[PDB]
Amino acid sequence: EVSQDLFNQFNLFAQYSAAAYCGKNNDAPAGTNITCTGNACPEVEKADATFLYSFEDSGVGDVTGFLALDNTNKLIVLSFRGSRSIENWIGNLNFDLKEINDICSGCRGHDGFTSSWRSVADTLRQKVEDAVREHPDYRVVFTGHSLGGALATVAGADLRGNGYDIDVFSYGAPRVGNRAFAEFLTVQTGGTLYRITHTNDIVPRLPPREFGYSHSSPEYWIKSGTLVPVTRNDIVKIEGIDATGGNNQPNIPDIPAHLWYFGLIGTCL
Amino acid sequence: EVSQDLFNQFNLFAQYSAAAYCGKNNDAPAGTNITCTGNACPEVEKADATFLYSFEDSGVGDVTGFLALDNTNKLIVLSFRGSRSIENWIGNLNFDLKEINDICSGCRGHDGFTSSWRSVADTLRQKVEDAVREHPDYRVVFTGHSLGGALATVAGADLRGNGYDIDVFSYGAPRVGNRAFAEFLTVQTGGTLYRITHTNDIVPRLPPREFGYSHSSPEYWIKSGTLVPVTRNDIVKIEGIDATGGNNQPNIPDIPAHLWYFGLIGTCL
Ligand SMILES: *[C@@H]1O[C@H](CO)[C@@H](O)[C@H](O)[C@H]1NC(C)=O
Ligand SMILES: *[C@@H]1O[C@H](CO)[C@@H](O)[C@H](O)[C@H]1NC(C)=O
Ligand SMILES: CCOC(=O)CC(C)=O
Repeated sequence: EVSQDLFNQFNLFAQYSAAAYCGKNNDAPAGTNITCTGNACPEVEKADATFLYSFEDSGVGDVTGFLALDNTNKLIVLSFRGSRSIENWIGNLNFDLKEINDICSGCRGHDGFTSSWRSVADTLRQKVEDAVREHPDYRVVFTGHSLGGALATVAGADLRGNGYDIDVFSYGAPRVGNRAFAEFLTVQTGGTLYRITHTNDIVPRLPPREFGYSHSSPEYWIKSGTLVPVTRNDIVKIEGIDATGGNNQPNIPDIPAHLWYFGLIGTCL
Repeated sequence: EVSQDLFNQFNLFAQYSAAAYCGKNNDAPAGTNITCTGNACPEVEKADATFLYSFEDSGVGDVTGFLALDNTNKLIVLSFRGSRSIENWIGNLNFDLKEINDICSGCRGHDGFTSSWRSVADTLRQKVEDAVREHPDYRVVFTGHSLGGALATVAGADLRGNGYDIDVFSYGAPRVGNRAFAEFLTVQTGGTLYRITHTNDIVPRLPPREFGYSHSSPEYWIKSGTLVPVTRNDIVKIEGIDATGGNNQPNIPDIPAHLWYFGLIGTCL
């Protein structure tokens, strides 16, 4: 169990993550009103949420998402969509760690992700800062599903400590680095990271710990089944880097579980 | 609003339909249990249900589905899969009728449906009859979603009146023919036919009345949101051939609402 307020927060951002796939904005003009096909993001629509900046396949990592202004909830939101073929993306997924100490002393992160964000980070970091200035009392949030989960975490750890707090809600995001980094994201100030996992989902389990990867604490694990609705009594906050008894169990994984984070995600109807 | 019992029957066959897709049926040993991936058919798995005859691309219209024995609910189920790609299927839908007086007089049903069914009625009726025999007490039920529900209203009135009753549960099925044929199913006996519709489902709106098509009565219409759970109150009964109030209203049909009958259907996570 977690608070209702936190539950609402998790649901709302699982929907922002989702919109990264099912909103019709691949080229949509900044200013339009955010919407999704297949009831993928209702709480998002209900709100006065508009696009500020949309974006596709950006630079070296082929990165997509959008930057929104939510006047109802007073949010500046940056969303990272995941792969358009998550089953693939999973099979192609190397476990290569590149070092990154510009971010943190000794921290070893995934080569792939880190490389992709770093190659876009400026053109965007400016864009957030822009709105933070435009709306100083608005909370800045980054969110993402699967891959997009991985990114927003990175972009998160990488942009805080600059003036405004940056919150991060990742859904079924994979490991991003070594026990150093795990710790950096576990304690780091200037924001809070909400790492949400569903059941056995197969991504929060890769790359493996065998390969030097570790998971930051804590973990909000959704116990409810795939396709089952989520209540605040179905989430267990799991404490301690790489704790078990959450998503991280020795049991057999699943790929659908990935696509069910408080609703349909990583795919559009 | 339906009774709790009917609801359970609706949910059960909605899942047997999904199972025509998300099961790992293909051709697998007769006598093997039934299971679906992505929690597409929990209630079916929950039942002591096994395959009796699987078929992949049988005859003229590459007909696909399976014949199941359910000792828990005492059923002989014949589930008809819909198209492998429902967008391309809707798109290329051919609208030509063809007589089928040997089902009923002055009866013209969609050409390709009737023709695909026809090819198999002999290999199929033979399996049903075979199972009806061992399990005389068991209730025979035909079910399906989309092109699958269609093929099941047509093997429906064709194989009816032959000793055993045949119930038909259809999930967002298209019109299967001309009005002489509409009126028939509406009041044939030795088997009720529950035609089910979800909000603005695009498929039960084809072919259109314009091309000489009629929908039978009554209509069980789920009016709850796409990806919302269904309660007993979200189902409304709709009488009158080609009546309106359920799915057959004048507003934009949605393809997504076609994929949500109680549980994700016509697509597998
Ligand atoms: C944008 O949303 C507002 C409600 O917040 C609505 O009044 C307005 O008509 C919408 N405009 C567009 C283009 O969607
Ligand atoms: C299949 O289900 C039946 C009854 O539900 C059970 O007796 C049998 O052991 C099961 N077999 C497998 C492989 O699940
Ligand atoms: C098991 C296959 O699932 C997927 O890859 C889902 C998707 C469209 O991304």
